[PDB]
Amino acid sequence: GDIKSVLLTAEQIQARIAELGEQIGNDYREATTGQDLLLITVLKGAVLFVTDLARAIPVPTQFEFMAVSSYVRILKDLDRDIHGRDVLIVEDVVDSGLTLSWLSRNLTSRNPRSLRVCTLLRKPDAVHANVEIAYVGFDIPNDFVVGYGLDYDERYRDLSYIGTLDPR
Amino acid sequence: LYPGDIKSVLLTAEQIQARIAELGEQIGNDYRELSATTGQDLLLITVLKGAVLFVTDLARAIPVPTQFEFMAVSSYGVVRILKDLDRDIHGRDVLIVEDVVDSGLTLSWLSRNLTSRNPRSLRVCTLLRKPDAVHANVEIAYVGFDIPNDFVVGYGLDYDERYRDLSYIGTLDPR
Amino acid sequence: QTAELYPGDIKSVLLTAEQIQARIAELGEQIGNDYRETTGQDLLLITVLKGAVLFVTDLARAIPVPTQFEFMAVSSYSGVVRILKDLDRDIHGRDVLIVEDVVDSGLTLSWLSRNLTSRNPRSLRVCTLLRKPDAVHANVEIAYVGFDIPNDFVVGYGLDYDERYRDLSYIGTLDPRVYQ
Amino acid sequence: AELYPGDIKSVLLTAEQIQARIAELGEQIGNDYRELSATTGQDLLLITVLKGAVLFVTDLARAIPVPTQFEFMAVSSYGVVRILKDLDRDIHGRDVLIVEDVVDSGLTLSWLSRNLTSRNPRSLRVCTLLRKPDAVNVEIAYVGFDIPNDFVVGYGLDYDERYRDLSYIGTLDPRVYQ
Ligand SMILES: Nc1nc2c(ncn2C[C@@H](COCCP(=O)(O)O)OCCP(=O)(O)O)c(=O)[nH]1
Ligand SMILES: Nc1nc2c(ncn2C[C@@H](COCCP(=O)(O)O)OCCP(=O)(O)O)c(=O)[nH]1
Ligand SMILES: Nc1nc2c(ncn2C[C@H](COCCP(=O)(O)O)OCCP(=O)(O)O)c(=O)[nH]1
Ligand SMILES: Nc1nc2c(ncn2C[C@H](COCCP(=O)(O)O)OCCP(=O)(O)O)c(=O)[nH]1
Ligand SMILES: [Mg+2]
Ligand SMILES: [Mg+2]
Ligand SMILES: [Mg+2]
Ligand SMILES: [Mg+2]
Ligand SMILES: [Mg+2]
Repeated sequence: GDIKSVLLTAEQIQARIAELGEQIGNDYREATTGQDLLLITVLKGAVLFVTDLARAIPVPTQFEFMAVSSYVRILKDLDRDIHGRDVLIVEDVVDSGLTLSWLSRNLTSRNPRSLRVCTLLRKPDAVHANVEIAYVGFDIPNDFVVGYGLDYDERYRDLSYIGTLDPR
Repeated sequence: LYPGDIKSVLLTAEQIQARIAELGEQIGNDYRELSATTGQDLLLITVLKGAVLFVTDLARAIPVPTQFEFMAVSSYGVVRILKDLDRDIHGRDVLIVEDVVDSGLTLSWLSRNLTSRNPRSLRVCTLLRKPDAVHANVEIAYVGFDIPNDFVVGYGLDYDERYRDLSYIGTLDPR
Repeated sequence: QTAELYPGDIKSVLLTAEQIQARIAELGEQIGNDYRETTGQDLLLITVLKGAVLFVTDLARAIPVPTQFEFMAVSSYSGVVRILKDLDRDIHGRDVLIVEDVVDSGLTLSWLSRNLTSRNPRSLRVCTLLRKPDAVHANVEIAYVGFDIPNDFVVGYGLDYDERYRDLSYIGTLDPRVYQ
Repeated sequence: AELYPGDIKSVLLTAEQIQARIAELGEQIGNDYRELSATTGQDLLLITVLKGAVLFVTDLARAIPVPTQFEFMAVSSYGVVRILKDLDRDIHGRDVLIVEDVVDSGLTLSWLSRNLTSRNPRSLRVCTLLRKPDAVNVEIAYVGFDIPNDFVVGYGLDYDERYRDLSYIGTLDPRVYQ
């Protein structure tokens, strides 16, 4: 056991995503454009979240993945052009907002019809900064959490729940 | 969700989740005390992006520590790598996670590509297996379902990049 | 047989090998003088695969100041394109020169110039070997132009048709019967 | 003039030594693939890994008196190689010539040769500009120069991504490594 405590249980998470699904599914239930809602996720923290979210949204949703390295270095771009598409960014953790800031700028330059953000977790300097997120799963404290996509050196991702890693 | 598009339902969400829980248990037993011996978690390798739905559910269903590795590919058995693995799988216990194995051509390339990286072991787990896979030559240790030779959609599987978000798997009607 | 690589495929030679290497030598001197300057970091040459590869090699050797190589790979989804291979390094605060083979519509250069400026380099200029008359419709300014050529489709010295004729030392108009 | 004044301690291979060797290699390669180009109907394929052999492949291709096509690969290390950019087309049944710049331990070539042969090309040979003593695993058909195990720069070869634009190959002044 390397988990200090369980922050968000698997039952809580699945219950919240079901709520997010309908909230999203009714902001996007009209179709008019003839094109499905596009979910864009950066590998690979929100992979667990986007697979559950897409199944929880009661409207047709399509998948788009991105792989980005650091020196803002694109290691795998979008498969198709998102021009005139309704795009929903699916993140796992928004803390400083730097990651979201870069991604949103990059996607907006591709000229989408709309662009909104859906993160599973939001830390407490993301609330002080008053970032603009359309959909927030949970408001968590500023402690390093793992599980449900989140990781520490590529581990604990397979956890059905979200717990806090013990500061050794 | 897709009115009139799905002709007949092949596999309900309930049945899919039940089989994966069974697969997870079986895989967990075979790789029991592998993290205690080697000191490294079981490595799940998945090709984007049809089996992403399946690998997320499977990883949670396996009672041993597992990690994720993704590959983005394209076609010219002839496969172009758009995004390679992030790490070196040398000496790692590797499980290939596929969505559907039909001709086995996709699998025969991936098996060869990964075995050239010299992993400690390499096995395959596919959710769906079609009858033509019997003519393939890559051994599959874990099979979710044996289905007939019909085009199915849902749970990751698609047709013109649609129906992926479906919670179940079903056949398609002339669309 | 003959010494000709593609007999009967070239309608007319637009530019010869020596004429090409002579202009590049001139461009090198011109570029070298502009970037003779003060920051410690070398001039950065950025070209997309794989038409201006032949050109950037000779150009970098023709420029009398230190030059570094950067390569990008892209693939159309017209003016919109995906990145198959990004820069290996961050060009922030770097003096960057876009090395292109042919500028016609300008759609290629327009996206690249806009993309490279979002990385915020110290300076960003464009050098193309060839320029067609349709390039005047674009809005991205070009500092160095080796040759202004007609609208006709040309090959050689990197330029291709179905991945052929790239290895030619000269540039010529492809015979119409090849692409018809 | 000198692009890097006071950085090169000595010249190993002058620009004309290199270009002269390339002409010899081009003629030699051209005659080996003389008759097996008009039979298949497809040109000779040059495959090169970025970025060290870019200068060498552009000069070599123009030195080969038969039609030659280009293919570039971008890689990274984690013998063990990560592909950043793969080949543009399928090389099944093609006549492939691997164009390298330097073969030392032979690990890089060992991976590439294995990777390309899995794509089932008709023929697969190797041409490197430079070869080091510890390259005595995978057969090399064409070698430009046999050089000592010292660290050299120029003509594609770099140190911290510099000195690639040199027309010659030489050794570096010890103060550069500071
Ligand atoms: N696992 C985990 N990762 C965390 C956490 N906080 C930030 N990160 C890093 C970052 C996500 O890191 C995932 C990158 P991967 O490990 O390569 O998939 O989230 C910061 C959001 P910000 O840019 O708006 O500040 C955390 O609590 N748990
Ligand atoms: N949606 C769907 N896709 C199918 C099916 N059969 C093969 N594929 C193609 C493929 C799975 O679908 C991948 C679609 P992509 O991710 O958009 O490229 O599996 C081929 C296995 P093989 O190489 O052994 O023949 C099917 O029944 N439904
Ligand atoms: N070989 C050849 N190619 C030409 C020509 N005109 C435009 N191109 C397309 C030229 C290269 O098109 C093929 C891409 P690659 O094979 O990777 O060089 O880029 C178009 C520039 P823009 O988007 O500003 O119009 C031509 O005359 N000959
Ligand atoms: N500058 C320089 N680089 C050298 C030298 N030897 C190997 N290299 C690196 C050479 C190429 O390394 C990649 C660097 P780059 O080609 O600049 O992207 O590896 C081949 C060695 P092996 O065949 O044993 O795998 C050398 O003497 N000088
Ligand atoms: Mg993330
Ligand atoms: Mg598959
Ligand atoms: Mg170009
Ligand atoms: Mg090399
Ligand atoms: Mg190097």
